[PDB]
Amino acid sequence: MKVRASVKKLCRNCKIVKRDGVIRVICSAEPKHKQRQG
Amino acid sequence: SRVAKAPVVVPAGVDVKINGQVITIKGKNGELTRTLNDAVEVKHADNTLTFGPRDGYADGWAQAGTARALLNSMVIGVTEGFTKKLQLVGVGYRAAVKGNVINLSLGFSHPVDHQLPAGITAECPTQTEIVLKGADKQVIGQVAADLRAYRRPEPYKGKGVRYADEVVRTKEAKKK
Amino acid sequence: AKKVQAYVKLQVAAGMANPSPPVGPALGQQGVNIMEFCKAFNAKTDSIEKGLPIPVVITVYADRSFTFVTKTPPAAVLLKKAAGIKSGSGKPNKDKVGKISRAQLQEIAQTKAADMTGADIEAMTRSIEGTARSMGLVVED
Amino acid sequence: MFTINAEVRKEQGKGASRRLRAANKFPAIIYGGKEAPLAIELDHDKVMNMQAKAEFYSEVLTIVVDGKEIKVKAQDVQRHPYKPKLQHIDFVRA
Amino acid sequence: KVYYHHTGHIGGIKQATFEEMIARRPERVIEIAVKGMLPKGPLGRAMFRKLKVYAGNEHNHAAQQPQVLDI
Amino acid sequence: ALNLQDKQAIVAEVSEVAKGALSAVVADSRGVTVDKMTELRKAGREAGVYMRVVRNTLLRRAVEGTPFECLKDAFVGPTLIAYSMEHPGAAARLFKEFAKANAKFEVKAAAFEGELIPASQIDRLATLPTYEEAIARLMATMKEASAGKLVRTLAAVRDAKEAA
RNA sequence: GAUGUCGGCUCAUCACAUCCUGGGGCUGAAGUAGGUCCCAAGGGUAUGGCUGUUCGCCAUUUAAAGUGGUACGCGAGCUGG
RNA sequence: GUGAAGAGGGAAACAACCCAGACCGCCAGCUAAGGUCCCAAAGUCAUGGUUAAGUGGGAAACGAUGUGGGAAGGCCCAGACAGCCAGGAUGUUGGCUUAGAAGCAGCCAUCAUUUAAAGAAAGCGUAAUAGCUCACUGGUCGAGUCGGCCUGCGCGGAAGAU
Repeated sequence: MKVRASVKKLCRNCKIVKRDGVIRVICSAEPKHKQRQG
Repeated sequence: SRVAKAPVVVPAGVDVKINGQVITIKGKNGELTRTLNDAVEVKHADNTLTFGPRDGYADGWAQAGTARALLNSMVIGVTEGFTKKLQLVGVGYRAAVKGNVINLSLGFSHPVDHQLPAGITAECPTQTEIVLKGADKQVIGQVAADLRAYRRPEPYKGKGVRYADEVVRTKEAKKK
Repeated sequence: AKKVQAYVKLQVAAGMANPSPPVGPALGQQGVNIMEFCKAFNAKTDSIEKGLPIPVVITVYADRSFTFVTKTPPAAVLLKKAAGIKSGSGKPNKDKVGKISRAQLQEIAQTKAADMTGADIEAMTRSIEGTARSMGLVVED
Repeated sequence: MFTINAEVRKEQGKGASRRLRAANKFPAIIYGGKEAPLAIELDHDKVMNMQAKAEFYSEVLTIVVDGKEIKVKAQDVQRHPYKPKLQHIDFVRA
Repeated sequence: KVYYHHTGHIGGIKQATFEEMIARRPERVIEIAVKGMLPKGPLGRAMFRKLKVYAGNEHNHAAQQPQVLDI
Repeated sequence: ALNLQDKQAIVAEVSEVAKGALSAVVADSRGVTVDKMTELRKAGREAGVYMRVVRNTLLRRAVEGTPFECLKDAFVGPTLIAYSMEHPGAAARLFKEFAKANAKFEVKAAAFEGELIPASQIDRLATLPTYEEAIARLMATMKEASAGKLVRTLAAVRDAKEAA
């Protein structure tokens, strides 16, 4: 994971889901997409 | 919201015991099957589970679909039993059950002491093949989930304990 | 997923499925043993000219027993013979390496007729049009 | 397409128009022909979410006020400095 | 909720979660919850010394005949 | 409203052919599988049978706006409907053509000239003698009723009187 | 009617944006190693020279040779270059 | 304007701010700005809406299927939405390239055909061929869902000498 800010959709299975007060990109195509914060 | 609207209509001979918010699902061929609904209010009827809003929460339909899903999963756990056969890829790892204890190796100098929750039981045909038996849909995956703690399907060559849906998918180097 | 598909694709010359490279890897990957396919394809290839690559589309059961439709040579092989061309252009539309009349096309279309599903001998012709277009033959009225 | 209503203006001036906008209502006039301009108040989010279809302006409007109907087309639009929200719209008889 | 202090030593703040403070020596969560509700120096010490909590559910106050109060 | 007409039209379109058919046959697949269907279209143009594959939402709304005979119980579950207004025996032959690379138990029912034809019986309709072979079995039936039955009874009462 | 300086020594202290071990994701990472990379102020955190030297160069240790502030910390502690 | 040339009230209080313009005395009462759970004088105020961040009660770029309401509108039992399953075809393993080169290694075609039906393909994927989800079709499926726009409320961005 990289911490970042602002979440964008990297692949067609990035669901993008809000865990606590930080939005995680979680994808189920590639493990490469895990941006931690939005 | 459509799966919050599902009337469930629980099967014959499943015992669903309602203390208002606390529900206990019992039957044959598994143990320790329960739910505490805290976000949503669940009425049973005779068997038609009906989902709506709980005091001190403002979110709606959101846990009412979960209540449907979680109560019915439990009901389905005691009736037939959801599939029970779990398994792992990678040489020299194992998950051989011996009683209440799961014996495996990780190169460690301590005994790993990986053991089953009281809400499951298990036995093994072979050292890489494990059959976990019970009627709670959460627990069977919670012990799998701990088994997976240092043995996740790796993102390159994919080795690990493999069961059901998992959100690591494996990836390649760029195409040849 | 059963991991089952109807009409799995293969293309191999009628005398060369005895070796594995002319069949390529795909067949093996869906688990049809290459020799067993080679014997079964040889029984149906004798009214077909030898060495002309035949498309063959297989439907497969669970137990990896397989069934096979053998077809008259591609519209692309026939079109190469009729135009006096060895090979297609390698660019569709922009590059010309020949021309085709409708009457040579309607006969290519009848040669495929029992494989072609179309409800008119004109629909069948219509289907092979884009196969001439890809290989640098202009389809002229 | 639209069948809408309007009221004739009770109050005029700057001080008067601002208490309508506090209440999420806004103003208009229907000019053209030989005859007077009919000054009117409208409701703001009645036409804001109609004008989501291009048909509020492309097709004429039925606007009924004290039982008078004359038929109308939209004209030039006044919007707030930094909000798209409608401060005032003009109309012509059609 | 981590109960901030700097008694005198070592780089950093030092801390304790509310959960450590209720599970072990349980008095203190409620103790430093009423502390800040009383005024300055002298009157705030004089208000405080009338209260006791002890550890919890281990009271010795049977003999006085305590008047019950619900909150 | 619908965005498209296809779902509302097809209800009228299916009731139209299916009151009219002299044979139609209602059969099961949930994913009819392409190798067989194309082989059934190829042949279908020889025989003059038409085939539509159609939803139970459409078929239910069809029964509701328009009355249907002897197929409307076979619409339940996943459904193809093949139908002929001409050569009724050929509609039934198409199911013996689909049975060759696929399963023969999948018919729920058929209708044939307003008669319910049950799933087992239709394999027999599909046997379809030619006109010369049809005339020849119509003669076997009349020569049987003529002289075969006649002796059959008189032997069966002669055996029975003979005592042990 | 005044908080009085640099470099260095002594003695320290606090911010973590951690020099390092430690737990862990990604990787165009096979494994190892690295790149990428989040948590974390708890603990340890080298020495001789030349120059008035902050900064420089060199020789060497250390698994390692950090970042910032303190009347440019600290003469009601030490120097007079 | 206020201080300078002003008491007293509030603000964690100052020189200027908000109320206001100290005659002195009165255990009198009201009202202001500012307050009303304890600190500390009064509301844990009533009625309706809404939120999980101590947001509230610290600031921008910026962005997203975080969360709700609303009216106007498309889809909306003639079955949505799109999950789950299953089909995903005919010329065609089109042309070039190659041992094979197949929608998805690369490039050009980017269509036509029986179709109630399956893009010569959006995304994945032994690196590629194979397999896979996907609309559309047929089972499950029997209700909300999506674009525009108004609007309550959220998010990270926002790490320091004590």
